[PDB]
This record gives sequence, C-alpha cells and structure tokens, in this order.
Amino acid sequence: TGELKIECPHTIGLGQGLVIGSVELPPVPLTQVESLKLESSCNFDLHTSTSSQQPFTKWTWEMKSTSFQTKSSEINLRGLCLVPPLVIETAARTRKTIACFDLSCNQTACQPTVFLIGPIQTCITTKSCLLGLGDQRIQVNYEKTYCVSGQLVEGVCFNPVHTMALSYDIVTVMVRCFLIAKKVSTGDSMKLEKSFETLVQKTSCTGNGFQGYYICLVGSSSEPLYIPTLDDYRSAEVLSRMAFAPHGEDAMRIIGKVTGKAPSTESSDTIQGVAFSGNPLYTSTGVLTAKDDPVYIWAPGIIMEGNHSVCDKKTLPLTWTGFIPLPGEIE
Ligand SMILES: *[C@@H]1O[C@H](CO)[C@@H](O[C@@H]2O[C@H](CO)[C@@H](O[C@@H]3O[C@H](CO)[C@@H](O)[C@H](O[C@H]4O[C@H](CO)[C@@H](O)[C@H](O)[C@@H]4O)[C@@H]3O)[C@H](O)[C@H]2NC(C)=O)[C@H](O)[C@H]1NC(C)=O
Ligand SMILES: *[C@@H]1O[C@H](CO)[C@@H](O[C@@H]2O[C@H](CO)[C@@H](O)[C@H](O)[C@H]2NC(C)=O)[C@H](O)[C@H]1NC(C)=O
Repeated sequence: TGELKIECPHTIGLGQGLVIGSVELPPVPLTQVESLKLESSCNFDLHTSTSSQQPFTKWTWEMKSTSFQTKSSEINLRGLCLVPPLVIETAARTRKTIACFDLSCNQTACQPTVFLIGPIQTCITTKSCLLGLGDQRIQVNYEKTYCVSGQLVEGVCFNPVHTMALSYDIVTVMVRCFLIAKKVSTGDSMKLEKSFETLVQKTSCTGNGFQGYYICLVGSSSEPLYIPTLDDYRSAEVLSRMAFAPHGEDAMRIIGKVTGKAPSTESSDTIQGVAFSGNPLYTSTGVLTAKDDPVYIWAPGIIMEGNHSVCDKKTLPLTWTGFIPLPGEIE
C-alpha cells in the first residue's frame, strides 16, 4: 500500500482553492502499463475525462551492432494526466475530483506517479479512502494541518503574500503543473514554447507551434495558477525554473543520443533524446513543440529533448514538479 497524503486547511475560505497530493508507486513491467486503470472507493465525484482512451506515439530503443535501434508506433493509453481545458480551473465550482497518473519508465519498467486534485470540501467528508492502480493499493490520508493560517512547508508554518500590488519572509514551496492542449484560431497567444524561447534564446526558431498552457497548484493547496500569466511573479518563477530544469526538480546510466519518428508515420525524424538504462528518474511523457495539434509521446528508456535553447525535435513534459521561493510571513 502506497500513501497519498492530503494536507487539509482549517477553513475553506474564499471558495476557489483545491487540495492536491501525489505519490510515486513501485515499478510495473511495460506490458502491464497499457492495462492500468485507476479505481476509487473514495466518496468524491471523479471527473471521467482522464480514464478515456488517448493516442500516444510509443518510442523505444534497443541495443544494436550508431549502437541504437529506435522504433515507434501509435497506441492508446488510458488514465494519464491529459486534463482538458477548464477542468482543473473550475473544479472548485463543479466539485469534481481529478485523479490521473504520469509514467516514469526505463526500457522494461514504469513507475506510475498518481496525482489527486480536488475540492477542499473533501477534507470535511473524508479521513481516508482507497485508490487502486493495477495490483497496487493506495491509501489516501486526509490530515489536518499543524498551522493556524498557512501550510507546513519544510517543517515551518507559512502564509504567502495575498495583495495584487507590490509592497517579508521567504519560503520555498512545491509546484505541480499539468500540460493542457488549447488552440485559438488566430495569433500566437497560446504558443507556449515561444514563451520559453524568449526567456532562454539568442536567435529566432522557425517552427514551434504547439498551443497550450500549464495549470499548476502551489503547495498542498491553492487556487489554480495559469502559466503563463505575464504580469504574475509566480508564473515568471515557474517558467524560469522550467527553463533551467525542463524535466522537473528533486543510479541512472546515460548511453547516448537517439532520434525517432513521431508520429511513426513520419518519413523523417521529428524527435530526439538521450537513451538511458537503470532506474527511471524523470517522467517519460510529453508533447512535440513543433505541432499545433498535439503529438503525444511516451518514450520509455529515453529522456526526450526538453532543452528550450534547441530549436528542433524538442518536447514539453505532460507534468512538471518543482520548487519556487514565495514571499510571505512565517508566523
Ligand atoms: C528498469 O528499472 C527496474 C526497477 O528499477 C529494474 O528492474 C529491477 O532490477 C533489480 C536489480 O537489477 C531487480 O532486483 C532483483 O530482485 C530480486 C527479488 O528477490 C532479488 O532476489 C535479486 O537479487 C539478486 O541479484 C543481485 C544482482 O546484483 C545481487 O546483489 C543479489 O545478492 C541477488 O543475487 C535482484 O536484485 C528487480 O527484481 C527488478 N525490478 C523489476 C520491477 O523487474 C530494471 O533493471 C531496469 N531496466 C533496465 C533495462 O535498466
Ligand atoms: C541546451 O542547448 C544549447 C544549444 O544546443 C546548448 O548550448 C551549447 O553548449 C555548448 C557546451 O555547453 C557550448 O559550447 C555552445 O557554444 C552552446 N551553444 C549555444 C548555441 O548556446 C546547451 O549546452 C544545452 N544545454 C544542456 C545540454 O544542458
């Protein structure tokens, strides 16, 4: 039994906050990954979006005798954290709970990371409940916070700044973000990879057309944070940490550079990365930055290219976990 801890605040407050928790489970063989279904015995209202079938290009490597053979094909996965637009943003109002997983994989095995997001009211209704994923049971524990006004962060009770203007103590908090595909008809407002390129590039990249955004939750509970929100200091912070740690923040053995075709029907290579063996470390899921219409990739045993300074064959991860410093008061 794994443990997914939810830190519950003393009050609901302004209504629009969500709780979030997550746990990384033990390795399962690859052949079992396509069968994985999240089950819930919990007394909450599961959003059905994530358990539908979702098309991915599977990209894999084998030793050959540069010394690699890669290949790819299109498959359907279910239960992954591909959250539709507005679902997280309006979950406090709809009273919907999002439960989904990401995959961190080597060639032969995957560690699912289960994410649970939902309304703060769940803390009134629920002390503990169970999720299942394949053969693993997950104990969700809702636990009331030691603090009076904030959250337990690095063993310290902390409340961040709230005002919209400019004016403190500084505490480093966890941020968890989910990639959302969202197109507009006209212009470049949703061209997410262009935002990264302005932050970390010298010269002009021609074709990074992916349209979407990240939706993030800060700490154990917060209102959703949209990335990018141009004049928000927290958005700026998350983007900068993403730009320097594109596979998130926290033995794996690097073998070499690999390329491949995504989707597999492409005549030439559209993706690159670094093949590895040993313990999976980063998530193995992302989207090509080059296509407006998302091309989703699952690349077990390969760290797909996420360096924003590169122009071609790069990706954005489906989920991203890191840390940002927040100004506020320790109490
Ligand atoms: C992908 O990652 C997975 C998980 O990280 C990894 O598979 C695991 O590898 C370890 C070690 O390579 C396996 O450990 C074995 O566990 C059994 C359980 O009873 C032990 O009995 C074994 O012990 C013997 O082997 C050791 C070899 O050094 C000795 O020190 C020891 O005294 C024993 O003789 C053994 O350690 C584990 O079972 C698997 N896990 C899974 C889920 O299959 C895998 O190697 C990674 N894949 C790649 C391609 O890198
Ligand atoms: C991210 O990508 C850029 C461009 O490929 C890499 O920048 C080069 O890095 C080498 C060694 O650090 C330098 O000698 C080159 O002059 C750099 N070129 C440019 C255009 O900046 C960068 O190292 C990559 N970051 C990684 C792999 O972490």
